Amino acid sequence: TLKGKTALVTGSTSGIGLGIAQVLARAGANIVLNGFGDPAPALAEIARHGVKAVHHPADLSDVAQIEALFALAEREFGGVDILVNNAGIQHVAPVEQFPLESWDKIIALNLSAVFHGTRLALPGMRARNWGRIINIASVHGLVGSTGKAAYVAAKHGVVGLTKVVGLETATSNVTCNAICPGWVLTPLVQKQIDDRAANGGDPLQAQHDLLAEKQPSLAFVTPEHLGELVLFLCSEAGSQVRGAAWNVDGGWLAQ
Amino acid sequence: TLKGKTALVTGSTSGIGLGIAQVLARAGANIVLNGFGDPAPALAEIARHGVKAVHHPADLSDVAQIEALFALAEREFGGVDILVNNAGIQHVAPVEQFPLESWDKIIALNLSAVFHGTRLALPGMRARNWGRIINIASVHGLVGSTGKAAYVAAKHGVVGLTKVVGLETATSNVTCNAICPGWVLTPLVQKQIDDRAGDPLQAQHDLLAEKQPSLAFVTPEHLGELVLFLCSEAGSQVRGAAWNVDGGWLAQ
Amino acid sequence: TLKGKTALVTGSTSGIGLGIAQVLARAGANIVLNGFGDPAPALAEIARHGVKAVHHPADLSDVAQIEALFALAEREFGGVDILVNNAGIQHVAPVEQFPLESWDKIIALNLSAVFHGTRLALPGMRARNWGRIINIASVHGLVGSTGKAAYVAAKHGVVGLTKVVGLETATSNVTCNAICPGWVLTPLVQKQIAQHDLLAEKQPSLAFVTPEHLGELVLFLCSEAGSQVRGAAWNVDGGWLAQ
Amino acid sequence: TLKGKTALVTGSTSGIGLGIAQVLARAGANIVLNGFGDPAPALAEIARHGVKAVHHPADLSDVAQIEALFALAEREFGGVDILVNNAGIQHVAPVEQFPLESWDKIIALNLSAVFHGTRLALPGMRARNWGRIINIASVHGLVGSTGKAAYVAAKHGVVGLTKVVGLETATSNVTCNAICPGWVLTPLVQKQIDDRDPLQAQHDLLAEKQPSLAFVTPEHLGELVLFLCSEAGSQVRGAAWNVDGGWLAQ
Ligand SMILES: NC(=O)c1ccc[n+]([C@@H]2O[C@H](COP(=O)([O-])OP(=O)(O)OC[C@H]3O[C@@H](n4cnc5c(N)ncnc54)[C@H](O)[C@@H]3O)[C@@H](O)[C@H]2O)c1
Ligand SMILES: NC(=O)c1ccc[n+]([C@@H]2O[C@H](COP(=O)([O-])OP(=O)(O)OC[C@H]3O[C@@H](n4cnc5c(N)ncnc54)[C@H](O)[C@@H]3O)[C@@H](O)[C@H]2O)c1
Repeated sequence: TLKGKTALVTGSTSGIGLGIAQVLARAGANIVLNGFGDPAPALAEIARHGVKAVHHPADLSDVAQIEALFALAEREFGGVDILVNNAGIQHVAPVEQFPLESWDKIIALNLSAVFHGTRLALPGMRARNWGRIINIASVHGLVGSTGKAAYVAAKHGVVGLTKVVGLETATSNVTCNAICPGWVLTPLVQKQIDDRAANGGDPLQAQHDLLAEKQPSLAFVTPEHLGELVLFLCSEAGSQVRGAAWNVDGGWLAQ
Repeated sequence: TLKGKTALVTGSTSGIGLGIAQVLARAGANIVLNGFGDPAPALAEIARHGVKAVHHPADLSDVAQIEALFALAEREFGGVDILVNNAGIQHVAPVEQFPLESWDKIIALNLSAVFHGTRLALPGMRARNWGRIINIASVHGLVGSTGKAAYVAAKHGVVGLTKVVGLETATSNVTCNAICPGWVLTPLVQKQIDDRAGDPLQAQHDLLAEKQPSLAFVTPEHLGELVLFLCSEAGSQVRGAAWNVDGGWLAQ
Repeated sequence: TLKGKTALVTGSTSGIGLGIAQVLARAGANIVLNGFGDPAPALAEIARHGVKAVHHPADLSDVAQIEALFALAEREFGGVDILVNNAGIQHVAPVEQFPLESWDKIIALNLSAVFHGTRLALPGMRARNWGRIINIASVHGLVGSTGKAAYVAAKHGVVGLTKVVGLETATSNVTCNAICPGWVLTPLVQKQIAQHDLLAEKQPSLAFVTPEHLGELVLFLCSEAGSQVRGAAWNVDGGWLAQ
Repeated sequence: TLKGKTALVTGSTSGIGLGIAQVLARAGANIVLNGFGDPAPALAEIARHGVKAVHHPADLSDVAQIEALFALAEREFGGVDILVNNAGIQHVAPVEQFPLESWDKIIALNLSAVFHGTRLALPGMRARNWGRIINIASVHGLVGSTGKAAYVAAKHGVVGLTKVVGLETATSNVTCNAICPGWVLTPLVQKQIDDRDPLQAQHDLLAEKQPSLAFVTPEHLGELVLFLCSEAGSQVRGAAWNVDGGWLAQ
């Protein structure tokens, strides 16, 4: 189904990114992995699927490090057919305590890296007259939360960016869309659970409450489910999906 | 995949609903077809996928004929697991010259049929702890165009109603969502095109340019495959959403 | 600033209706009032402003009675310059337990009436080269809540209709917009109700919007500065749509 | 209306910010002007109204200069009651040709500056138990256009940011909202028109995006901000109100 294609998923070392990479590997795509931490588990999980993978540790804060990432993709697999711009970080604090460099570093990773990713993958997709660009935004690309100045700004930014690219690619076989998940139980969310449990004391309760306050299904979204959505978007049935931000969020945006 | 599930698609004797019912039949759902006209073609298109199908000709602005249509599904299949509220009716006029017969029918078929189909389907989906309600709304559930007062109101209402049902069923394995298509290649839109003694592609361009940046049609089959996706487990936490497939229509 | 203009405000015997009516009448507009319950309190309040107050009790779920409300405006005044489509009800029930007549009634009042008002007022506004049609929709014309199948559908419809009319009138001096309030403290809210409980879940400011706020925004849309606000749906809501 | 108040408008030596300043001065607000060029026709346009105006030329892509802007407001006025984040820069190119310094700079001025003005203005607004923060975003906070990657990302970022701050202040007498204009008749735009029948050129220009074929004016915008500033704006929180001649309706 994706046999012949090369997907690059940024921040695929854990979480959502690793789940999406796994689902694309299962569909037959060769895989360029990226992110910090030990790359071994991710590479192991991908190789189970019978598909080739490499990993580059590029810090996407750093535009030159993004360029080296894409160039390893060029050299190892010939180019990127599917780019999933997923790598992202979170920092919680009132707007007037919001650390100036967390502001900077969230805009860097969560927004600018998405543009740099796009600008580097897009010429080869247009040349090859097929491509998919999927940006992992968030419900926070559509609405705010308290404490999330930087991330909401960045995510909104991605949603808008998605529109521009989806529009500029419209007359080609390249599409660009965003997936806006609600809560997924990854390290990035566990951190928030831990912080909420810090005073008081039940991590399981803090978990429920985190979820209950925003997410009426009371159930987390799974990386696999988001990987299957990406796969959807990569099919022919996604050919006229362009510039869209599709939420998978257990009701978060419905209210 | 959908073996053992019953799907009811309204407006499915031709065009969109037919295209969607076909994808669900191929996935292994039994089908309740519905609509005006000779039901023979659509029933034959479904049967060759090795699935059972029946048809009811319910006029969807008549509550009774809707209740008749659901009684059929009940009495053939035990009820509906997958409900696709799909309705074809458009009328174009400036609002002050918009005929009242047209406003009422458009509201009845495009909006109120969705509430009736829903209230009739949902007790069964809850009891069975699994259901999918998928509402085929439109880009015009999210923006306006000139001359389309009734249509835009109805489709916007569907997108709102989707969110209520979506929230109401959120703690269950029943979900409700809307798909919001731009220009879709229908038999009627095709007619409009081959209306040309001499180049059908430029016809298509001229049609789509204003609203649809891709200059290319969404197909009934692209829509069927998204229905199908919404019905997979990867659809489980898609709730109260309104997903556009529109060639870029809503991106500008 | 609206002297010698006529405003017809639906559902203006009471509440948001009456408070919008007051602001317009204060600004100098003659007022056609509407609704149930007894209009003398309303008529004395709008006339306290020294502007002609005239009332019709039409049930707007009835098309013929909407036309008789307008016929009055036409005969007292030579027609409507400002249309405020405000009349609205509510029923709370889960969709599968939602009464069929409540669904039909909420659709007719909360949506169809707005179109009927619109199609009745607009020709006179085009002909006289100036008009405002302002729809009181709701937060629920942008997001849903549980129990509000009919209401959410009707107010989303109003928001979409507003777009169509906003676009159709975009090359004239007539504009058409919606205001989308959150919780206002009114009998039809105090129904739902202490109050910092009903507010807490939905409205982060934990404070009510007032009909006077809403009336002032109406005046703003009626002014020269609303001249290029068209087909918009502007929320007044304590943060409800921000999250 | 605003006698006793201080309004800081960024990008106010012409165009939109100046229109907005003039409307706030007419209402009685003291006025801190910011922006490039000669400040004199602007400082005198506000003096017409009998309020105090000071100008600071800060480059809002430089955080140190944003902070000196707020320091100056502090010293001359005791702080900002009304903050209007208006300054905006633009560059048009397809995404894959989008110049990297142009991406950085658009994000800096049209997005990051809004963060910085906010975090500086808000402590004082809170302390005094009253404030308004109004971000002039764009319809490009809500939709995209071709060629505008950076401008659209930034203005979206503004609209999201505005939601967050309108939520974090929701239980206070500080509100934060966005105004999203379509095409505004600004000196750059006026020179676009001049270069192209003035009225045909206007219509040829607005036809695609703005149904009314007519401009939003700086004046109209000023009057909205004044409205956001009244008591009837008190429960408007985290909103993005479009003024666009029908741009977002379609
Ligand atoms: N979990 C959620 O609820 C949620 C919801 C919506 C959107 N998202 C988005 O999902 C994305 C992935 O998040 P997650 O929850 O899987 O988080 P995660 O922390 O589990 O993983 C983040 C991934 O990004 C990598 N990464 C971190 N900084 C990097 C950098 N500078 N350069 C390159 N790679 C880097 C990490 O090594 C890791 O692979 C993020 O954009 C987040 O914004 C998450
Ligand atoms: N109340 C809120 O929290 C709030 C929030 C968002 C939107 N709104 C909207 O504001 C509008 C006014 O509601 P409100 O709070 O003042 O409620 P209200 O019940 O206090 O006033 C409603 C008015 O409409 C009139 N009316 C009722 N049914 C009518 C009918 N059948 N035909 C003609 N007139 C009729 C009533 O007689 C009354 O004068 C509604 O459309 C409502 O949806 C209110």
